[PDB]
Amino acid sequence: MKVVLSLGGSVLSNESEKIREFAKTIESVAQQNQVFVVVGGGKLAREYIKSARELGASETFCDYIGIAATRLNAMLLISAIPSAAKKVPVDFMEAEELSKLYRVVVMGGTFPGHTTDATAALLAEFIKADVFINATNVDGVYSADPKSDTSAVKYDRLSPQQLVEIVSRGTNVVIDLLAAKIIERSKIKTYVILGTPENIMKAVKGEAVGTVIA
Amino acid sequence: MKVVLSLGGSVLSNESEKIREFAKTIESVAQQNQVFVVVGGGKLAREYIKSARELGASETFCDYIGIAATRLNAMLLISAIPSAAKKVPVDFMEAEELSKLYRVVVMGGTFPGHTTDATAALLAEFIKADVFINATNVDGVYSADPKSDTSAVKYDRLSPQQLVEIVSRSSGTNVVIDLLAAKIIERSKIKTYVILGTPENIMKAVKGEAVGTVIA
Amino acid sequence: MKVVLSLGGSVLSNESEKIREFAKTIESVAQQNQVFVVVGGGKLAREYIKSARELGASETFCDYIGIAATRLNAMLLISAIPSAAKKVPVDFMEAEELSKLYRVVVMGGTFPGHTTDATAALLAEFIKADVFINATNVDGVYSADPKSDTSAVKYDRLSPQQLVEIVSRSSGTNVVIDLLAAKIIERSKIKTYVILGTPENIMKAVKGEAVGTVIA
Amino acid sequence: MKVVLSLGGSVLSNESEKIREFAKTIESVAQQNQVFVVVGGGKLAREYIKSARELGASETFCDYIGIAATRLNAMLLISAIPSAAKKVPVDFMEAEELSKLYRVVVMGGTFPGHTTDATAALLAEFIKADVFINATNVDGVYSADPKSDTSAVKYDRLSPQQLVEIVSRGTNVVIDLLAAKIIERSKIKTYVILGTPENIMKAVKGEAVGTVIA
Repeated sequence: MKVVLSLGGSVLSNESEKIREFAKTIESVAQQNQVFVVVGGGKLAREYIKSARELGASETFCDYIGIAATRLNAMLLISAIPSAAKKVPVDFMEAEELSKLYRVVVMGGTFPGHTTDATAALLAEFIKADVFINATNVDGVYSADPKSDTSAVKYDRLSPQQLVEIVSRGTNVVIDLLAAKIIERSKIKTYVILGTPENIMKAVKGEAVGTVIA
Repeated sequence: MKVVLSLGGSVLSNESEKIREFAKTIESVAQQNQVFVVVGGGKLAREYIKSARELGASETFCDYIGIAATRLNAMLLISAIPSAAKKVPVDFMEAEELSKLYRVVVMGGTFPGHTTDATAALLAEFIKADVFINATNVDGVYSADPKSDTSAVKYDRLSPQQLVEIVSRSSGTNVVIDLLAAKIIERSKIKTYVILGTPENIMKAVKGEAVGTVIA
Repeated sequence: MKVVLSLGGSVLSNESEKIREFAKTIESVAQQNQVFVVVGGGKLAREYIKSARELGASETFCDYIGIAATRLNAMLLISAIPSAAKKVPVDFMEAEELSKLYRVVVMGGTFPGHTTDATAALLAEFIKADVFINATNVDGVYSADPKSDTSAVKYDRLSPQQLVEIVSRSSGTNVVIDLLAAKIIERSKIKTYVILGTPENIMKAVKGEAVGTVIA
Repeated sequence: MKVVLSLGGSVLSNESEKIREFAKTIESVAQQNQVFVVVGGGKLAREYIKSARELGASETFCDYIGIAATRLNAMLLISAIPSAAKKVPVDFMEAEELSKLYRVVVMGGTFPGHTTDATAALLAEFIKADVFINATNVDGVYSADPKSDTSAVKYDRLSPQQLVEIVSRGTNVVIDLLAAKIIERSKIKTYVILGTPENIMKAVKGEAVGTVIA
């Protein structure tokens, strides 16, 4: 009922119809429940940090650029969902404050550090979330020897401790180590899924999608 | 084992890391098998045709610019995969010729007409492909109309004839696959996939699993 | 000596080297003088507003996204110039406050309304600027209508009142400078330039020379 | 009367109205005379080579990508000019062949090597051009201590030999050394100018713009 959804980089980079698709799902879940959405920087952030590093930015300043970019993507998503707070919170208190007036709150990053997965895990904990749904571009958590290679299946369920070990332990991560550690501390039922309207809906409805962690 | 992969527009528009991610998958599949890749115009083509129309191009000339663009994207992808033919074929005979010396061939468009899905369907048929993997930005083929709800969903498998019917009635999330592509798939009787184009799904589709919409 | 520079949309959309080229010029001007820079939304804003409108945003909310975008471009530019305030000011008081600690201040938009030219004209007036340099993608202010021939040309100098008249009649290559910008320039009586935004021209305009259209 | 025009990188990167502006001028010059146009890679080439290097391309392959990109920009320009050969020549013979049927020929690069200025200088020589107009983003050739800095004026005229010395001897070049050497050999009246419809027209009409070299 208290959902933290995490939309990573790649997972909806500025395509009008796909964004409409995601928002519609989020709106649906919001009719029944209380949704927090953390968007990531996507192409936008990657691009700009790249360019900003190229121009000789401090890592801290890069960090700011990144957050900015997340906030922008977040704005874009908010356009699409009418029940969302039109304000992009800049911290969790703000995010929770807004949760008292709105069924959907949508934020980018906060602290200039580790990102999105970790950020949303922190948020889930902070607000005592019912379910942390981490919508990524892969289907779940995958074996030692992961990736898009041949020696690979996902784990349909996992313990926190298992997940920690698995990421303790290119290209994209996914789930961050600190995110996992945070999930272990928080004892919050997590999903790691292929981020599509259907799967998100399924995860909300407490079913077998991707990798359940509890 | 003979794979035709289709990477459409949107599906990797010039992001260094994402391209590295796609190449690495294609290279993996190429270690075991024989891969053809057909890239589309993406932002680049859309952008350039848009501008070219704005300046008063003939549709035929827009067509050329489009192919141009596809070929450029294709070159970009080839940088990333070391086992690819450094030539971008300009026709299927070339594409097949190159397939005899390389495990990966990557091409843009050919005939100035219907595109990418159809082009790659044609290529599959031409070379008698084992599997046509159509990596799009949606998850599979979708239901009646369609529009976003729970009772609207993808079809986990389909017959060619079914798929034809599905994209024979519209004129609309089913903006992918093309009608002529589907017709071509029906004629060719080649096992097709319609999937969300990610390295994982592509790998899964190669390994003959449940992804998106399987068509056979 | 107090320079307001205006970099509009198009004028440096995220190309690493071109940005390095602009920064280096701004840093040069900053060695001797006091520089304010107002960047615009470019592709980024156009793109995002386009998408945001498509999704059914209020115009006010589009406005915010636009400002957002400008601010992001501005951040990008700041990476490039080491003598700039690492904060992007969100209003002119901030912008002037920061001008007391830094030789270069770089800002996006402020009020959700008319943009960049007007914004920078306002800023010039606010801080009593010595020179407002409006670096656009055209060469100066242009003649009757206008349309491309030899007898249609730029005006090498102008009075404020003249400029007002020139952009008081249209409703169209004179899509730059804004009407309110011109009105503001007239009120402020601040020496303005309207130029093709290149490092050379900017440097020339700073050094008080014949570039584009001088307005005084 | 036989004009080689050189449009570099930056000088018209895909803006519909500015491209219309350039084409209109080129069309005008073509009413009276015989125009060759060499376009460069601009953002497009820079971007793609960047990405292609990033992905581990050979320098030769980069070279091809670059030419491709030039050819594309060239296509775009041709749309805008009706009296142009709809074919983008891939070599000078082709380029001259087409000159026999068309008043405007527009090409990208040819040999995978030094570029645009040099390419167009070569072309001018090859076809015995009347005037090589090199439309750049700076106003002319500038002093020892050039660039957008304070110790700088342009040279309103120059000898070939002078120009060679000057570039013998960031950021953008401009005029290439080999281009200058080629201009010296060819003894072809050259212009180095700020690439705008007006200046191009002026240069064609044999007037004082930028840096004349003869």
